[PDB]
Amino acid sequence: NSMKYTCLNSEKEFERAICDMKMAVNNGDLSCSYDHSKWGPTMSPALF
Amino acid sequence: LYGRYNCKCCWFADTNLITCNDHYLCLRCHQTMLRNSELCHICWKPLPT
Amino acid sequence: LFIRLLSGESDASLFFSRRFKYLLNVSYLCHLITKETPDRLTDQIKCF
Ligand SMILES: [Zn+2]
Ligand SMILES: [Zn+2]
Repeated sequence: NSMKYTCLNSEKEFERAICDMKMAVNNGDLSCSYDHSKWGPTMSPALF
Repeated sequence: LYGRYNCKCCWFADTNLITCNDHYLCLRCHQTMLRNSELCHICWKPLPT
Repeated sequence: LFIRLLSGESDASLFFSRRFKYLLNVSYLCHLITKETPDRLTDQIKCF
């Protein structure tokens, strides 16, 4: 919550990302949707 | 300012396009939609001549 | 259905927004079939 760009428990940043994506699609920027495989069973507490 | 210089109907034709007062409709799509009826069906405005 | 809507050489994208919306709603028909774990033991085994 001290951070800004992350949008998981902040609807304001979610709406900001939504309108930015809409404006980029209307203007023609490079949109890349990256889904990651095995996010859960791969991470380790040692990394954190 | 108009759109991003695209047909807005096929998305893949950007060559000497024609403005429909809102976009950059191409030639063949314009001719087809003019032969169809008098409306534009993509901006709901009177088609140009 | 996907071929009949997508195939074509030149006049296959006269109205691509409608085609994309139709194909998306067709692909989203999976929500009609319910999700009530056809078998519990097999699902637990597969989860393990
Ligand atoms: Zn076109
Ligand atoms: Zn138009």
